Amino acid sequence: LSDDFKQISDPKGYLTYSVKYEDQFTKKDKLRASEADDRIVGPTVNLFK
Amino acid sequence: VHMTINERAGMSKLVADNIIASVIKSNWVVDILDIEYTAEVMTPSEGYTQHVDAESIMTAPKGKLFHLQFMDGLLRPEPSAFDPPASGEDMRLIYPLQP
Amino acid sequence: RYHESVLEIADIFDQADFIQTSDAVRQLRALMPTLSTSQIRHAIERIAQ
Amino acid sequence: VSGLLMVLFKVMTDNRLVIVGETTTPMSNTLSTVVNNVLRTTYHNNVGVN
Amino acid sequence: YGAAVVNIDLNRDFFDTATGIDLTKGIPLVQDLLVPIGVTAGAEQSAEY
Repeated sequence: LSDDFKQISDPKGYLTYSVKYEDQFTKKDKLRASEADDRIVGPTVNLFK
Repeated sequence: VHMTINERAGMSKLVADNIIASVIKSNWVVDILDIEYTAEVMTPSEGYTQHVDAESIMTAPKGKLFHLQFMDGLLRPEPSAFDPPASGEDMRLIYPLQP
Repeated sequence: RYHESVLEIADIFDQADFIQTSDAVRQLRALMPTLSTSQIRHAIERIAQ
Repeated sequence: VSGLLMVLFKVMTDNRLVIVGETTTPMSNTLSTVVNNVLRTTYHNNVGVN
Repeated sequence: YGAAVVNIDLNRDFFDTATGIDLTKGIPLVQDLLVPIGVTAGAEQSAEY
């Protein structure tokens, strides 16, 4: 009787971190831990590298 | 220092290489409790078919089974009386923690 | 000051008919990763397979 | 000002309704304890950032 | 004469690969029983024990 809701799967928030790095001290290479711990921790350690 | 490492995860390559260098240079004794492995006891004549860098012992996934090898040198016959003297010193790093 | 340890049900019940196991199975279960119900289904489907 | 309005509006109309997405359920022994204390069994593959 | 070591292993001829049990590492291992869900298990997992 109504199409009241969209049905997204992996919702986007209203806010996000944005990060400026200092190029001189940053390493371009992606950080690599154990595969599982990277599946969880990984997007974070790469953002606050 | 008898250093004990319960969980390798998150350890830097620099820190690890430095711990190893401390084992060699400062005679550190570094137990690493997180390693699960399956030992194979070799006889002296079959040598060590499968090798292991210190780097891999430090940086292997927490869940994976390592496969170490360990010699039983009980059946190694004595050197001939006139074999040239060995100035070099054979050295070792990895040992089991349990029988 | 306590000592934790297993106690087989056989050591308390004199009624042997309702005793099918021992310390062994608990000791085995200690080795097992904690299992989401979905993993339990995967295991059963595998043993079936 | 208009910015805020359409932010507010876009919030006033977020009729999104979450449904479980792809979700890994890691074997517990493969995770470092600092992660294991945090995990509740399963997480979305799109972990995001914290 | 000259046998350096005499171990007692599980009989691989009995605990066959028809049961899915490898024994080459000296312990039983099974490919896909206790496994992560939503990803590939990964090689040489200890859970296989």
